[PDB]
Amino acid sequence: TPITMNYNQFLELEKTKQLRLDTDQVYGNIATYNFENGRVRVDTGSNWSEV
Amino acid sequence: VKKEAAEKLLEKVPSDVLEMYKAIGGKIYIVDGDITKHISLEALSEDKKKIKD
Repeated sequence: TPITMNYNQFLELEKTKQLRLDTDQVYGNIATYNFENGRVRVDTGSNWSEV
Repeated sequence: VKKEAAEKLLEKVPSDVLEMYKAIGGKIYIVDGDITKHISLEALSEDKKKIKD
């Protein structure tokens, strides 16, 4: 489903042209080094939210 | 002299033909909700992924 806007907000947008965008939080993972084979691998469990 | 009598020339009224086209009928088609099911795990995963020596 695409984003929906009702009537009054549509009128206010076409009048004021003020539509801002906020970045609340960002999900994302860490890849760690492996001492076994040197390959840096992503842990999908851990995220930067912990860190 | 002889009276006209006047029986008139106009017959009925357009109003019946006007009412014919005046027909509105039924418009628009079903949309949006449909059925909606959906089930799979492409959203989040779960598998042991720790680190060690």
